[PDB]
Amino acid sequence: NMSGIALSRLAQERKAWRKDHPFGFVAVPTKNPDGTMNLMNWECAIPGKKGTPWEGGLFKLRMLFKDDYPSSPPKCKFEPPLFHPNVYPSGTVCLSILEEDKDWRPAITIKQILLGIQELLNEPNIQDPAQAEAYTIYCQNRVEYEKRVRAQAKKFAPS
Repeated sequence: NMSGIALSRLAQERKAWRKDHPFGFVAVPTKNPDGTMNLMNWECAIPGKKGTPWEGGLFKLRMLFKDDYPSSPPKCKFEPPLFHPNVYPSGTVCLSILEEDKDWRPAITIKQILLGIQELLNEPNIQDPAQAEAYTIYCQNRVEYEKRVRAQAKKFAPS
């Protein structure tokens, strides 16, 4: 419908992704009950970065687009929610590029988003806490922090 602009961009994104993407990353649209392809809801997976405490884990994330996309950024949500200073308890990611009033630009691609999030994993934004627990531990006890993360990466290790 009025979603023509969004769908059109979303199809370009899908196409470009298939064409080329980062190793280990996953990004695929969901299927409507009717076996059809729902371009407004993607299921993604981000691999923990090598040489970090996230290393080895495969973190599943859901990307939800609005009718006005790309005017607005998608909503990114970890399923299940991750322990991290910038991830709300709902699993929603707190990241400047994901905010219209902030750093979001219509030209930003899905790949960039995913890479941005991955990057965020090992480089928390202490200035913008989304959750009490992870933020406290991070500040109060780095050691315990990495410990929690490790256990986490381990819990989300792909077969």
